[PDB]
Amino acid sequence: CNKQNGVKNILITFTDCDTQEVIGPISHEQPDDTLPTYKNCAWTNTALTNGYVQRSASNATMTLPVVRDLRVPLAFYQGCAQVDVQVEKFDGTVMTLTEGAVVEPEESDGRSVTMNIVASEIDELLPP
Amino acid sequence: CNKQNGVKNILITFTDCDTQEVIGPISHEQPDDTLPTYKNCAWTNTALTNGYVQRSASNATMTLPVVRDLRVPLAFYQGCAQVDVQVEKFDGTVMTLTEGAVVEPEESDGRSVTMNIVASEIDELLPP
Amino acid sequence: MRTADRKHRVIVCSQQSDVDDEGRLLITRAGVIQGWAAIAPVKAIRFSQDGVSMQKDTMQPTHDITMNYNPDVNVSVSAWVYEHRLKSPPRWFKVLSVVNVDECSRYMKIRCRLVETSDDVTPPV
Amino acid sequence: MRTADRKHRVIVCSQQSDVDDEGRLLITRAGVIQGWAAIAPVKAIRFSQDGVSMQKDTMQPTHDITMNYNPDVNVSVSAWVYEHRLKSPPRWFKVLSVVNVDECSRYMKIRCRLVETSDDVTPPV
Amino acid sequence: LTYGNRVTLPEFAKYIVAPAFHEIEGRAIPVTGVDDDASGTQATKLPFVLVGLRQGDTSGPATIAGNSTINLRDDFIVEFNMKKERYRDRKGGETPFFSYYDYESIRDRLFNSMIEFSGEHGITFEFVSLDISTEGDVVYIEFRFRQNYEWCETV
Amino acid sequence: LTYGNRVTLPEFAKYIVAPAFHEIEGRAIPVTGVDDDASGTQATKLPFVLVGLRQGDTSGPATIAGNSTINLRDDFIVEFNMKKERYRDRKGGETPFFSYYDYESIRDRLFNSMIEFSGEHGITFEFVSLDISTEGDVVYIEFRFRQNYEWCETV
Amino acid sequence: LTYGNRVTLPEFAKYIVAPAFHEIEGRAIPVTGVDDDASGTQATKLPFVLVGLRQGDTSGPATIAGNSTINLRDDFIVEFNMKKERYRDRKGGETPFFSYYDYESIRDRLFNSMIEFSGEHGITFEFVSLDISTEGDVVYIEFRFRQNYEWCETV
Amino acid sequence: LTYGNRVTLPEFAKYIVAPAFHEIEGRAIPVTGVDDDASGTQATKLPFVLVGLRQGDTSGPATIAGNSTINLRDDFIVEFNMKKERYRDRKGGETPFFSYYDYESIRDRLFNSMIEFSGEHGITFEFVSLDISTEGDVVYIEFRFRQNYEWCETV
Amino acid sequence: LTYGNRVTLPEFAKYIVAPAFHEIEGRAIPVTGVDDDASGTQATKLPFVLVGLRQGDTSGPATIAGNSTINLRDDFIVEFNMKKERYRDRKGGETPFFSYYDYESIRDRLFNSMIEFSGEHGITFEFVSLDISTEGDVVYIEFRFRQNYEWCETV
Amino acid sequence: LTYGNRVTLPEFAKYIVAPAFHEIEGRAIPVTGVDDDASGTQATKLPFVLVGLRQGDTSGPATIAGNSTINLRDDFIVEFNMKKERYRDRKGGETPFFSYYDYESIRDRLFNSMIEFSGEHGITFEFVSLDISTEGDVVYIEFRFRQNYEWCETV
Repeated sequence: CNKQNGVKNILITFTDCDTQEVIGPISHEQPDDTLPTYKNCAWTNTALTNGYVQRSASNATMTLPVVRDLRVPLAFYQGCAQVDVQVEKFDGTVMTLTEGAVVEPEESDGRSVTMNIVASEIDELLPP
Repeated sequence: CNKQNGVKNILITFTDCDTQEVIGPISHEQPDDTLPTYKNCAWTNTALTNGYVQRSASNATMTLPVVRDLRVPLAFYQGCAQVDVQVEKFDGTVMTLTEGAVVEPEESDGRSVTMNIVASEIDELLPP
Repeated sequence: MRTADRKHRVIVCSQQSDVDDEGRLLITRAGVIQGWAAIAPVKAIRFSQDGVSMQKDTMQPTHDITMNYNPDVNVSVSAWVYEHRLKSPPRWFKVLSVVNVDECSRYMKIRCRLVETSDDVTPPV
Repeated sequence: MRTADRKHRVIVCSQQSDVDDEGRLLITRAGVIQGWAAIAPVKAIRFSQDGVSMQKDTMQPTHDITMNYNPDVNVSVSAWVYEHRLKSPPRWFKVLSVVNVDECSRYMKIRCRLVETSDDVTPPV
Repeated sequence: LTYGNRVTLPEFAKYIVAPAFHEIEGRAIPVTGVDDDASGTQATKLPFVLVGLRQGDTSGPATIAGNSTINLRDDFIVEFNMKKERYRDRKGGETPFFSYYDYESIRDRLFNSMIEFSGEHGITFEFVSLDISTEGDVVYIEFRFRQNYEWCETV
Repeated sequence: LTYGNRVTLPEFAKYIVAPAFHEIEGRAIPVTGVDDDASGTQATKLPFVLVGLRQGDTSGPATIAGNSTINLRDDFIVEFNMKKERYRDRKGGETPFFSYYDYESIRDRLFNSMIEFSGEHGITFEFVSLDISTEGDVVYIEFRFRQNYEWCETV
Repeated sequence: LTYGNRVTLPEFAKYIVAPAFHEIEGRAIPVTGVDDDASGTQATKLPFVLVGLRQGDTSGPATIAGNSTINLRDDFIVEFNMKKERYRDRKGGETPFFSYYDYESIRDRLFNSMIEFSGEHGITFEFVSLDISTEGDVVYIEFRFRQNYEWCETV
Repeated sequence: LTYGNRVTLPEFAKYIVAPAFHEIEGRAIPVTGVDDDASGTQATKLPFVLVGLRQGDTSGPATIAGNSTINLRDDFIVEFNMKKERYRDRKGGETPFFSYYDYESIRDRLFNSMIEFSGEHGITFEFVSLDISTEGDVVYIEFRFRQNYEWCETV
Repeated sequence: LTYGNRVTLPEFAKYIVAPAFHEIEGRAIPVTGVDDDASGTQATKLPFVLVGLRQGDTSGPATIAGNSTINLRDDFIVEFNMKKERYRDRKGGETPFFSYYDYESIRDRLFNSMIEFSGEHGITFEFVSLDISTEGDVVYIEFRFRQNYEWCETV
Repeated sequence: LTYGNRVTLPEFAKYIVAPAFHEIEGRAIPVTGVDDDASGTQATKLPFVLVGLRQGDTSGPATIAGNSTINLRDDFIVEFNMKKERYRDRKGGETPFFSYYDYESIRDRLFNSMIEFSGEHGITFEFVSLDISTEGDVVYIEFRFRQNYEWCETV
């Protein structure tokens, strides 16, 4: 039936990498119409010659725009706190991520951040 | 005459290179008006001086945007299993690509992925 | 107007509406007044066999109804006029406005719009 | 009006339409009522050799046809009027509306439009 | 309900507006066009709501080729017909018919019902414009919603 | 059929609309314009689906030079005329003429017949807009389609 | 006050316009539309100010999905009704009714009241346009404001 | 012919339309404006084709400085005045005046003549729009062409 | 003068048009709208200038937040009403009322006065459009100026 | 000539239009507006060409600050009034008033005279559009030119 694309739920857990204090899981709100983007298994490829390929190791990546929660410090979004994120779309898919790390922080304004979380592996559910 | 350009059928076959399992998906659907793109000559050329050229070996590449089928995992689209794709235009042209490999996976949101496939050679059918 | 001009038998109706449980709505039209009236046309009519008048604006009156004034009745925005004849199918008029003729309170002039005229309309209860 | 003014012999026709098997459509006009009527012009006419009128709006009536009221007939959106003369080419009218004169149910006034008048029209069946 | 990734105007009226405001006695009327007939749609008892399709449209690609992700857009408007009720003091005063009318409570409870329905079935609408206008003693509040979906074909 | 990369309005009316609804008896009358006559195109049996060209235009390169891939675009519309039928209850109740009319069944199977035609010959059209409007006992369901092709000259 | 991140038309008229000019005796009348009635809204004593919503719209993302940061924009206008007073200069001299009227003092202190309110609660408005027009002995000073906010739903 | 990189409307009529359709007895009339006089241009017998300048315009740079590649663009429209001929089936039926009229054969033979003329002299036109409309028993088919050229000066 | 980074219409008139053309005897009138009353502003003697605010608007950011560099833009129009004077050349000849009128000298002197005022005070205006129109024997020359400034608040 | 970097209307009519067509006896009349009067500007015996300013506007930077390269753009149009002459061919034959009129000879030599003037003084104008229209026995040929320049102030 292909239910209309879009995000429904976003769960995020912060755990400080110094005191090991945990906050969450907290819900979160999309800031605009765009959606989170994904790349799942950790093996990128590169074009060799004559149809061949070199299969090397890489990372599961994730980019997510979100509105800052006014009770969590901004540093926990800028990459000073390990993050575990969970998203859920309308069509039933769920994407979970464990022991994420905000890499390449981008300059933000304090109410809408787009974080580039990197992890070892992302798991799916695939609408039954 | 030259019947109106456009794609008609897109068949994809996944085979996982770890468990050797095969998947014969029920053909995919174009997400927009942009068409799958092709390049058959497996030899690139380089401009020397005074009309000459260095003919070296290279690959056959193919760019294919498709809507993800909600039963096959998304990882299988991001360069994680060997793909066997077959396209059919409206004017009769059919191009097949066997045992290809997805190189340079780009971020996707979960409903429309753009595959950069590399293969040894693509065959064309040249409608009668 | 001479009282011999009133040569039509009409039933002034007020409509009530209630939602059908399956998902529709139903309009009940009950009579409140029945007497003699005189009608006059002020516009032609497009019939579209099966009777339903094909007027486009649905707000320009087509017939003017003259009847006896009555100070306690208040002809609403939701009043109908069911006029029945002898050897012609009945007609459903929907009121569009009223006129107190010369403010003498002797006759009401009801600007009405022919709804339809066929032998399979629902008479008022 | 004067019954000696009804000096036109017309045949009121209904339009039956169906598509030919080849892919096109075909319209037949069957005569239903035949009587005497009175016509008059209310607008000028553009002939256009081959006779067919050149009215642009195709919704402003050009002739009014008055004939005897008939309570059992319903002059629909799909009625025609075929008028035959002695030494003048026949005419085809398409009705646009009727109005019951003064609602006395004695005469129907046909607001109609002249379609064509040429010696090679298809008479009714 | 049919069209698992969509809703029809009757379902919208009986599932989002009827479980909404109760002073309407369930008078949620779907029509063809909200302004097709103003002489008939002004007869129902004072507190009634109208729901009608304004125009059917697309949302980008709409080519019908058996597989092109046929995207559609139905633009409809919901109009509230409410009675304005003047206030009277005890010293021979009154409020004029052109006084302000609290529409925000209407928009709030309407949007809350839409949020609850979306959370239940996963179907969302887009709000476009809000227009308010009075006439006599009746105030017209016209919401303009817009809904995107993909047209599923049947083999 | 002529124009192997196109379909004429007669071919559209008899191969896409005719194998559609059987309550129209193949009354897809091909007309020049949809509003060329409102007194003539209102006498046929109420269905009488109409098909007519609105305006022909280009889709980019349109120069006439013998070899420039002359692109053309024909914008036509299909107007459904459906007889509305009120629902009567045996208690003195009725449904007014401004009740909602279900156009969804119409668009669905019209698209389905169009899908089957595209599959059998490889010819696709573009959906643009859908408008509905009533008058008396008639409902006008107006689709606006747009078809792209290239004009192949003849030697 | 309700709607901690917004101000309703009654609050605007009584907290921003009322502590403004004392020549109106607090006659800041909130109306539905500024042109809903020209025969009723011209009876109040000459120095009176109207405030009414023109049209409500969005400011980008407006989907209703429970969590999408639903953004809204209400475009309201405030119309000053000031009595023009001619200057008499005894020699048989006078100033006509089309003489220039000093609207600057009006705009200045109205903006000042808006500034003080914004500093007190953190709520800011957008100025869009200012038009003036006279009629007989009355000058209409018309401001058009626009306010952005986010509609916070209630659990 | 004059203007080696261009054509004038008389040459267009007598070289592209006259060697074209022969049922017009060479009646290709150049006028000032196609709608300047409708009482005079409706007197010519059945098969008359009209050609007239709609508007003279530019196509980019048009400064007149002796050497600036002065570019020009003339918009003209060619209108076919053809008589519709109804079909009779001897059973007592007829085809209405609003039936479809095969214009595609006219466009085909018109464009083929244009291609042949371009291939002969190297002068090409641009197709813009196509409009068809009937009145009485005559159908009006209006092609809107557009021609680019550079204005040659004389010392 | 008030508003050190701005000018009001009375100051504009009495400092740029009165020190300008002397044949007007200082008849530069500030009006609410130049087209609000044509029966009253057509009574003053031959050589008179009117200056009136067309519309107040913004020039980018206009939010009222106490510190946002509130930008403003006033669109006003300055209209000369001058008498055309025909020329007589004794032979029994005359010049028609529709002959050309030298507006360039008026424009030059207005711009020179504006340049002088700018060089004196550090305030500049923007020229937008110029329109000329005659009626009877009076020629209307309407310059449309535009001025940008920043609105200073008062604590 | 005044305005060394410009050409006023009088100079345009007498130096560009006058050395043009000799069938005009120098009757190049400079008017304020081309439509200021249709009853007075149609009394001239013989063919006659009008020259009038349509509107003056800017071409980018237009602030008045003493040194900003104040750019100006004057849009004027030139209206040809040419008497049509029907061709008589004794057989009882004639050419109707809607026959094509050869404007090409007009535009060519007008552009030529403008070219020679540009070469003589270094002043260039822009061509915008050409429209033709007839009425009775007169054909109106309207060119619309546009001239850029910089307004040099005087010390």
